[PDB]
Amino acid sequence: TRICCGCYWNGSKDVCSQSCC
Repeated sequence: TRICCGCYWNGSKDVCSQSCC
């Protein structure tokens, strides 16, 4: 869901964001 910063594959698509920043 919130896998750190960068881009991760959350289920349906690559979700890039700033989780751990």
